[PDB]
Amino acid sequence: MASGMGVDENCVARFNELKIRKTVKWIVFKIENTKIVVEKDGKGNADEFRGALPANDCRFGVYDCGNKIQFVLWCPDNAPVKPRMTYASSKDALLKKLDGATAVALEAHEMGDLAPLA
Repeated sequence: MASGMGVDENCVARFNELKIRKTVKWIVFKIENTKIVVEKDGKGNADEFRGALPANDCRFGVYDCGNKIQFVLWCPDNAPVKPRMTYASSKDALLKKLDGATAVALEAHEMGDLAPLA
């Protein structure tokens, strides 16, 4: 839950999901206690990404932007101390696993984040 995360085979499923479609696979990967896994995957667009991302917990999603992979996550108001902390020192692993995932990512907790849903 801090540095040297656990890169699981799922960590790749995300990249292989947006790469195979290159259109929009909206893959939501959730990092567990010293491990990585995927929760969502199978096309859906912001429509599902905005109606799937739980507000009780934090979750990041990848989306082939053509050049880079801008993935943003919202901090849960139920207990951010968990994710806000883990995802903090864990972002490295993910940022490393991804392909071309620049620092354009965003991390903010607000209802307006899923309001426009793109």
